[PDB]
Amino acid sequence: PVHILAKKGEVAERVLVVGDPGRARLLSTLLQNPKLTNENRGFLVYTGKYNGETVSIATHGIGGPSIAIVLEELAMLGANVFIRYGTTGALVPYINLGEYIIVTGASYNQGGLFYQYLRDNACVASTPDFELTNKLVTSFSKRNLKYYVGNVFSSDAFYAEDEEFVKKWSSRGNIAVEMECATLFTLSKVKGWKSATVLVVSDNLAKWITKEELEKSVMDGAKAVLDTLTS
Amino acid sequence: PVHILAKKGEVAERVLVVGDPGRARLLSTLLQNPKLTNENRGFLVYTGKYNGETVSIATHGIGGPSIAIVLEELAMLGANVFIRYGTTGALVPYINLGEYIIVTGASYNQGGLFYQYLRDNACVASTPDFELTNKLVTSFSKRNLKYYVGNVFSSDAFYAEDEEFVKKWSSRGNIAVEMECATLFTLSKVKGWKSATVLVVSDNLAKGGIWITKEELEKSVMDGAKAVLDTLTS
Amino acid sequence: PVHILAKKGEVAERVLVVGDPGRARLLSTLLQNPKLTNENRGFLVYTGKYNGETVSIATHGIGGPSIAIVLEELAMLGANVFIRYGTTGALVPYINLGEYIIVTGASYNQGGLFYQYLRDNACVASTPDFELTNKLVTSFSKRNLKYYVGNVFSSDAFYAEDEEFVKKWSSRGNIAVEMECATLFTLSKVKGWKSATVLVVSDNLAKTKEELEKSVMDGAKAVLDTLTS
Amino acid sequence: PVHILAKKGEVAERVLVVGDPGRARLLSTLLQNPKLTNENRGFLVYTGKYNGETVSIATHGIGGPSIAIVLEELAMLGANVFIRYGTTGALVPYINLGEYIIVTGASYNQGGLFYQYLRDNACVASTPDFELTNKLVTSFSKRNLKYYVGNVFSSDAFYAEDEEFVKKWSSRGNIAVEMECATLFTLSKVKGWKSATVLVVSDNLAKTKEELEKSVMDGAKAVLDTLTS
Amino acid sequence: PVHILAKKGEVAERVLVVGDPGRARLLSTLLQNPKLTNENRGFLVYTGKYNGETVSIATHGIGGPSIAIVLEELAMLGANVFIRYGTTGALVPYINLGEYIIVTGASYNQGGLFYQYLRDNACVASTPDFELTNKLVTSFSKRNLKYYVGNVFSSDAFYAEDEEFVKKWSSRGNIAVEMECATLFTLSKVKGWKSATVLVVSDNLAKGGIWITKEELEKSVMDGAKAVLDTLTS
Amino acid sequence: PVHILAKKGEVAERVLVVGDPGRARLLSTLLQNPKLTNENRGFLVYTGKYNGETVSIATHGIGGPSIAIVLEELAMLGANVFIRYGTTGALVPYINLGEYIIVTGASYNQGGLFYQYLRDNACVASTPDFELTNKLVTSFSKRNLKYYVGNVFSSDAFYAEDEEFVKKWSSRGNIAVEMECATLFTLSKVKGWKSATVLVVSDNLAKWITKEELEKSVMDGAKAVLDTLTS
Repeated sequence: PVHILAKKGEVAERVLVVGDPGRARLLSTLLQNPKLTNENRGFLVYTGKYNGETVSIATHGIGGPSIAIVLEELAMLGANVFIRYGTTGALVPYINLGEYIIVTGASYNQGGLFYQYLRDNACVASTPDFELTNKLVTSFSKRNLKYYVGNVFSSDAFYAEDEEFVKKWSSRGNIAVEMECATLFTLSKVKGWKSATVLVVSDNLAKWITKEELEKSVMDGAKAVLDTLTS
Repeated sequence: PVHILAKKGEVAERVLVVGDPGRARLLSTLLQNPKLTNENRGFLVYTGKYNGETVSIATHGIGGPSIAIVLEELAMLGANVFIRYGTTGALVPYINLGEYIIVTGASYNQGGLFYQYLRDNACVASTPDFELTNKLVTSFSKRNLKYYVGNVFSSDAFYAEDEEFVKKWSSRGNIAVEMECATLFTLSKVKGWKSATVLVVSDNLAKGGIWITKEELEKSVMDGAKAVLDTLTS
Repeated sequence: PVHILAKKGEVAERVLVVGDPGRARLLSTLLQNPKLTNENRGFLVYTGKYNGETVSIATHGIGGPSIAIVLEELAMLGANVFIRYGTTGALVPYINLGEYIIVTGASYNQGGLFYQYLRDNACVASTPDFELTNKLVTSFSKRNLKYYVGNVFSSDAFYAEDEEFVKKWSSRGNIAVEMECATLFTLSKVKGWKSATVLVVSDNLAKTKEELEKSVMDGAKAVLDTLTS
Repeated sequence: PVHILAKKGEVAERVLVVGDPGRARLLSTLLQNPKLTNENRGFLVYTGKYNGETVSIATHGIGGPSIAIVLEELAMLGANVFIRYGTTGALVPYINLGEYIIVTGASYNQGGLFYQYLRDNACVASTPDFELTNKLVTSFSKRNLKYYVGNVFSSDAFYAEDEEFVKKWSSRGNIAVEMECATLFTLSKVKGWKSATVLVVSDNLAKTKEELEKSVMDGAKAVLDTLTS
Repeated sequence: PVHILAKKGEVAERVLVVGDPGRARLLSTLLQNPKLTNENRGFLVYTGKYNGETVSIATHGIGGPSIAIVLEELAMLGANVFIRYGTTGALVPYINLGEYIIVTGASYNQGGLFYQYLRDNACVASTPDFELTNKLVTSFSKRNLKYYVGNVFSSDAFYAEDEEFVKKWSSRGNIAVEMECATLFTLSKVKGWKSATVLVVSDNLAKGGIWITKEELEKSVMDGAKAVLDTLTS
Repeated sequence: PVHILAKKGEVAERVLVVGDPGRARLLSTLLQNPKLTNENRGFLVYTGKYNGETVSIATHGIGGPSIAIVLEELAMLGANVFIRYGTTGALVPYINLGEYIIVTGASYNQGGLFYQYLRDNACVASTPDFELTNKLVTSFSKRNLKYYVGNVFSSDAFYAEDEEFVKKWSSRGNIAVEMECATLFTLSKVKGWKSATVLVVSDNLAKWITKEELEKSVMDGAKAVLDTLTS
């Protein structure tokens, strides 16, 4: 590896990946005896225990290219189970802020990364591991957390303009929008890794919350994700 | 509806769709008082009772263009829950004939039908209804049937040649190949229908030697059908 | 062949293909001593004689994927000449219902089937066999049938929406729309089969049952003449 | 028109188009009282009579972009019937140098010109006018000229490398390769022009100057007959 | 070489390529002892002296397919430095007729010629030789000629209709439109040739009212030509 | 903005963007009175003076999606001149480690980000600002720095496998490989920003160096870039 400078044995098999470095650190406090195993290029990687199991919490930055690089290196260091945990903008009105979304599939625009990996333009099903996603569902319900199940659209251009964004993607079976799921799912399915994703709705593009309520929402969801990784 | 000619209220909200009209007829015998509600253009459709619940079994033919037409007209006639039941060929050497595959997504080569519907080449997630697929899983394990869970590649060219067919598709997360799932899944997400699929392994491209007998297969078809009908009428 | 379970030699070298099983059975009435050589998966195939030639009438269902499968297996059974006969919707106001359209080429949207067969996205000329199409012209000319010669658009999504459908495809040199010609022609070109197509206009997207019936039947006779021409 | 500076009415309604300026001048010798109606940018255009009809002979240079520009402006000048006459390389071993190929369709690779005109990537049927191609058949038949009927591949890169060129395009139903047919046909279909094409085989990619010359000239006479048919 | 029929050593290493054969002839008069080295298929090629240095002026016709053929045969005959000189239409309202545009890159709709050469649809950087373009800049400012520097869109369809043509291409960093630069630039990078381009604004699509006189333009053509020839022979 | 939390007036018009947060900080010492104006999501943004001018040094992370987001927000805060400064792998043998590459164009694979921004698949010329790139050249030469001028290929999948990588991209006019230039150039040309790029060769895929020599190389190049931004 060349971005994640941790050494083999400092990265657990089970990994909770987040886009923000500040969140990884913040969430590292939910672990027993948290240890910073990397900080190169800003990709903070924490390792510790939870429910008598070794778990890592890594940063993947923003975008397909970035997370693809982080997954590849975490895997080279032993990781083979990934659960992305982030925030997202909902594409449907009936979903409120602070509630969660367990991802079942990712729509995406063809090209770049996908072309380079898939070697052609075929639309390979971009889905998470079935077992692991069901385990996520069981966890969130066990903790009485309000969650919705559906596909998301993984966008590459946050600021690109599209006058029909919400209608287009919502009418295409997508209930929210983020940026890494398509790369995570497809890359996982190719490399043989088990992956899933849970998102915190921080905005509704089709229809508010305090910073406290949100972090509380992020915290509750994290315990559910961490439970699943060690279940 | 110009292909399926059924009157008002002949098609049920829940529908088991198969490609073979013969299988549709054969499976209609598991229902109570099965009545033929359409036979136009060869698309046999039966409506009957199962566990005291009303369901329909319809023929969709082969290929996306065909199943799209059948699904669109069926929904027009009142259907909104579809469970495709058909045959497939495994792409992994660890799956035996007669066993079942519960579809979790569908890969596909874009263009054709998708372009006309999506108005562009975006790769929209082609997945089945999450809940419904779980019901099928519960149903199949409750009837102690051996099944695997994963994605399938929906081919449009049965006889097209590809020297790397198996390694390509199985390395892309697909454990089997069939021809209708991508269209069913994607079309469903757009129109708002609840769909899912269960396939019976009739061949294995990762081992083209083993084989199944007429009765062994048909027995394997009947078994799965009951599980599927339990789900549709649960 | 896993779909068309006809015996080898039980399928004529010359075949008239139609999308609906009902029509294949109805048109078999035009053969001498018609025999059902297959009924698997609803794909009815009848084999008999017309004039001094053995001829088959096969069903291909709806859609490129369906007709490709049928074409492939009929060939493995000895078929090398195919003439598709079906219904279609005109894209121009000057063609009346019941009139015929002799197909000269097919427009299509880049697709999986073409990609799987062609291996890339080239726009290969999707045309019928030149001689066969001219013989059809001669045949429909002899029986004094009103026909128009032109290209059609092979749609893959019957119910897909497009507010400019008629204008877009008619200004692109297409006078009608159906669903199997592009697959037929192109596959035929790559495989070496001689193929052609004549359609009966059952609708005009720009503008009686006996009206059609007789139209269908008369057309079939004209086609069978050509097949045994 | 900024390229073909011919006066309106100085271009016949029927036009024979060739890629090389030398040939257009050489074939004008076949017209009655030939007049040079344009020579701008090297695009020589001659107008005269053949039989009882006014006919023009225009140059289009090499490549889709070039012939589209010429076709567009000739039309703005009154042309609606175009017959391209050029050289070509066979993709099959059974066609001899000097023999002719009457074009039935053109295969092409998705491109800018097609995209700019069609507005999307659909594979629109790129074929000649059915009647015009049959008249050419009749004409080359009367003058007893050996011709073959089929599709060609319109390449955009003469020197682009492809170790499987011959096999790829010949197994896709193409018996020859040239560079302007696809543009001609498709543009003609969208614009409403009647177009056709006959090529003289000057090379075989699978297998005397007077040999060709006479071949060229004889072909031109056959084409002019058709143009004034 | 089947299009350009010149003997051994008739084409010079440095070459000024124009699309119009007439302009090629007209510009050959600025050379010393200009000799016609080819006229086959209308592609006039002249070889002569400028500032005691040997250069050639060749015709390439209209469009990428055409210029590709001419460039490939010329290089075969010994050429390896190309400077295209032609006309263009501005896409910005601040550029007047008779002024010049020194090309820094070329936009294009993929497919056709590019696919056959690149073997796929990657968008390879279509740029001119950096050094050579700077020489042209020095040359033009040294002759006090008004010029702008930027990218151009290489169209394959002169008469294709587009209701948003100008705003689309000018909003994408293109200050003009022509038909050959993309092919020249991209082909050059692949074969290893040194290329560049200078265009004379003969029209402005952001203001289709103003206009230039025959002599005013030809004078503007001759002026730029000298600057270009200084560069090729420097 | 939502990623770069700096306030309007804390981001200069002139900006030196780098992929690594640690480099931005390291390079901030070349400024007069450096001030950290943002650290949200790990995108460190420093502002200070150089040659009597206000300059910012920002982090853009890895990948088109990431840098596109950072440019968009820096611009919303006043930035309109960007010079990317990073490391790269050379595609040609004659270039040695530690030497520099002034970028004149970026090749890229179609799709994603480009499709979303350009609204179609056209290959828009992805080039830097002509003036600014020449000024970069003048700077590097004024400091006797060994540099090469050419196009680079902006890859989206660092770990994607391609057996013909080097031959393919080198024979296509590219002398090096990185990941952000195509997005930077094209996005700049559309938004009206003036951009350029200079790269440090840290590897040669077609044919070594110490960490000291490299940082020394990174430092020398930075002074040249900073000179250009204030020239």
